[PDB]
Amino acid sequence: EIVLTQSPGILSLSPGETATLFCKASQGGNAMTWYQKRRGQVPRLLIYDTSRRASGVPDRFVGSGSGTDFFLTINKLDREDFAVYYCQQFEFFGLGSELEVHRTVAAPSVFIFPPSDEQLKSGTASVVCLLNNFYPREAKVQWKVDNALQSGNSQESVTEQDSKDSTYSLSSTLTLSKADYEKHKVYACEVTHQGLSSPVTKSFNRGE
Amino acid sequence: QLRKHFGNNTIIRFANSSGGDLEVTTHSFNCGGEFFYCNTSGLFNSTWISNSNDSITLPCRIKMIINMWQRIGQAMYAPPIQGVIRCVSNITGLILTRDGGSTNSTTETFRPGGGDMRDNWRSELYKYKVVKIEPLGVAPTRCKRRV
Amino acid sequence: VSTVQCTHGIKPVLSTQLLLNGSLAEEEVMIRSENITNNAKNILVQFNTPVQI
Amino acid sequence: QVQLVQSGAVIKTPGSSVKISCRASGYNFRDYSIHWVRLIPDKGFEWIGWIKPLWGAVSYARQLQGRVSMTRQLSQDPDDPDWGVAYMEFSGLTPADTAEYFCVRRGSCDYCGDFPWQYWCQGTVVVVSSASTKGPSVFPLAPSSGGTAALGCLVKDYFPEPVTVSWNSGALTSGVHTFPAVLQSSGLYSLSSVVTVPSSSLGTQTYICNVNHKPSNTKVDKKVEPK
Ligand SMILES: *[C@@H]1O[C@H](CO)[C@@H](O[C@@H]2O[C@H](CO)[C@@H](O[C@@H]3O[C@H](CO)[C@@H](O)[C@H](O[C@H]4O[C@H](CO)[C@@H](O)[C@H](O)[C@@H]4O)[C@@H]3O)[C@H](O)[C@H]2NC(C)=O)[C@H](O)[C@H]1NC(C)=O
Ligand SMILES: *[C@@H]1O[C@H](CO)[C@@H](O[C@@H]2O[C@H](CO)[C@@H](O)[C@H](O)[C@H]2NC(C)=O)[C@H](O)[C@H]1NC(C)=O
Ligand SMILES: *[C@@H]1O[C@H](CO)[C@@H](O[C@@H]2O[C@H](CO)[C@@H](O)[C@H](O)[C@H]2NC(C)=O)[C@H](O)[C@H]1NC(C)=O
Ligand SMILES: *[C@@H]1O[C@H](CO)[C@@H](O[C@@H]2O[C@H](CO)[C@@H](O)[C@H](O)[C@H]2NC(C)=O)[C@H](O)[C@H]1NC(C)=O
Ligand SMILES: *[C@@H]1O[C@H](CO)[C@@H](O)[C@H](O)[C@H]1NC(C)=O
Ligand SMILES: *[C@@H]1O[C@H](CO)[C@@H](O)[C@H](O)[C@H]1NC(C)=O
Ligand SMILES: *[C@@H]1O[C@H](CO)[C@@H](O)[C@H](O)[C@H]1NC(C)=O
Repeated sequence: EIVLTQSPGILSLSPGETATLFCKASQGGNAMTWYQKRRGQVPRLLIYDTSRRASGVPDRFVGSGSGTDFFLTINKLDREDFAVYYCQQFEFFGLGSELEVHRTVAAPSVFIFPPSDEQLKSGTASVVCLLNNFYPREAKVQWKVDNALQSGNSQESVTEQDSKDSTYSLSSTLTLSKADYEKHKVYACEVTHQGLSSPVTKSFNRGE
Repeated sequence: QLRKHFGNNTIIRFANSSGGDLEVTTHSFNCGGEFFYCNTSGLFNSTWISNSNDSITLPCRIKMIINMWQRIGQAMYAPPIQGVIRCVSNITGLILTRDGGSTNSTTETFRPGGGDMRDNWRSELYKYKVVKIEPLGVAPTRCKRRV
Repeated sequence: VSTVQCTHGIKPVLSTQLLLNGSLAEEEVMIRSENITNNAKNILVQFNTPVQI
Repeated sequence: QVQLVQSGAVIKTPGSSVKISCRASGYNFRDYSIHWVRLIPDKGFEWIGWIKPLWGAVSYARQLQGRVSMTRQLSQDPDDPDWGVAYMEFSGLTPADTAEYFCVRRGSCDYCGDFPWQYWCQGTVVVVSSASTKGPSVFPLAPSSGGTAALGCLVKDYFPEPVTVSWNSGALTSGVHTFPAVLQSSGLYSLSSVVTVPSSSLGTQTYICNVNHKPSNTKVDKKVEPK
């Protein structure tokens, strides 16, 4: 069994430059084939027998490689040439290589949405941390219940990079039983970024 | 000599088939004027683990309206043969195929394969090539037409 | 390599899964395929001794 | 043109079995192999099987033995040879089989192999979930009273997807964020949807979250205001 490896995972790179993607075979073989997936758009064949073009592939995709290391390069990186790429030998696949939009750092405006009585009348309430308008996509967003760390009761989702601002959001939840929220008082989250020199928390004490 | 292509310490197994028509799940003949389709699930069934007179019987079907190469709207018919039929033949070769999904096991499995006639002919005319004979040639020397 | 006028007489027999009345090998069994690691390629096997039926 | 029309979107329970069809046209259907591939949302591609027409010879993966089976339907018309229909039956479904299935053909070639995939069908999603069809409720979100602040609603515990949520019916579109569906809490999804407005207009206007869960014909409208 051949195992295919790809690097980097995310390549943050600005338009007008070059971008060089890597796939590594484990057995010294012959050829490789590359596909293009545009954010959910029925994946298309890109490079073919390691250096030939498929039908309708522009000249900006130049295939290259030999032995166990194989390359892809886009010479003038456009805005539509941001996608996720895959390499294939006979029936074995890689894991992916994602192209994103580069931008300077920013700071998300932290919120804390209080647990309403609207959901606690059903028995499970929602304490919703909520970050908006930031980049990079990675963040370490923690939370605390009566100043004590919890786990296993959260479902956190990120979003995608916008076409107008090129930023990100994040929304975590802390779903507990109705005995558990009125038991405690001090509710707060925690926000931590590369672009923040200090940890930021906000609070909502229950009953107060 | 499969193990020189895959590895010494591997396990080699034979399975039988996985579906299709009678032309590719079974063994087809053309002997004596009739068309036999024998069930070969008794030959391709064993494992191999890297360490007299009893014959294997194969049941066999007969049909007389065949469509060879599956052309649209065409079919043949073989007239019946008067008397019982007898045949003797040699088996010189197989056409296997390999399954190969992406798992980590050390157990290969090889199955017999059927329907493409170019494997019957490519297994016989393999040692040949046709060449062209170009008679004219030029070479430098010291000859001088003598004016 | 040796030039030949006409090839030996092949017997056209149309069979599947097994090659009947074929030509034998010379010393050992000859396993023969195109891109061995490719699944969709068939594997041609050729015997040095005939197996009767 | 080489067309590959695959149908269709299916929701089933665990333990069941699905049959997925794939109609081809624009080429001689009796000549070219047809691969079947599956695209896991968190594992990437996975090759299901491989069918060769003109006789129907098949081969599968070895991790999908005993479950998959596929066949075809040859057009029999002496004055129309260029179409055909393939099938695939994928039995023994579990919730971890939910993904998007494809029916992929290669291209015309001189010096290449079989697996380079040129023509792609649109795909179809096979959902395996024991949850039954249920409407969404709606729950408001706001601050208590300069700087911008998040109004929004919570659309919790529905099945199946998709919910289309509009704002003030529906021209309030700027500053509007949606999240992808929060995963299964006992088999049910939720959607967060928040809208940023300057904090002066919170005490002025009445804001409306228009949930439209179409497969259950549910429609709710919560007013959002600083409580
Ligand atoms: C693989 O090779 C073997 C070796 O040659 C081959 O076996 C041969 O099969 C043919 C079948 O036609 C045999 O020919 C027949 O032999 C019998 C023997 O008694 C004769 O009676 C037959 O004569 C009749 O032929 C016609 C049949 O209707 C009539 O028109 C005619 O009037 C006679 O009634 C006929 O000669 C042949 O003898 C054998 N060879 C040997 C050495 O036994 C086998 O067929 C090959 N395998 C395949 C799949 O073809
Ligand atoms: C050989 O092939 C046959 C069919 O070509 C397989 O037979 C099936 O066996 C299962 C038992 O596992 C039965 O439930 C099916 O009804 C059989 N099929 C038919 C058409 O009767 C068989 O599994 C294969 N392998 C072996 C070792 O015999
Ligand atoms: C080919 O032969 C095998 C046996 O040599 C058949 O397998 C049998 O299938 C029937 C159908 O249920 C069972 O009752 C028998 O018990 C099976 N035999 C064995 C040994 O398991 C197989 O079905 C035959 N092929 C076809 C297409 O019928
Ligand atoms: C089928 O196989 C047999 C066995 O090889 C062939 O018969 C002859 O067998 C003797 C064994 O004593 C060999 O020495 C001969 O070389 C074989 N051939 C001949 C022509 O005598 C038989 O010929 C084979 N069938 C065909 C059609 O070749
Ligand atoms: C497999 O066996 C052959 C038999 O001679 C030997 O030459 C070869 O080195 C062996 N390979 C391994 C990996 O043991
Ligand atoms: C297949 O192999 C099993 C195990 O050796 C054996 O019991 C069975 O009889 C074989 N099938 C046929 C049809 O001979
Ligand atoms: C199979 O091997 C041949 C040998 O020349 C090579 O040209 C071809 O690219 C190989 N096929 C694949 C699919 O790698």
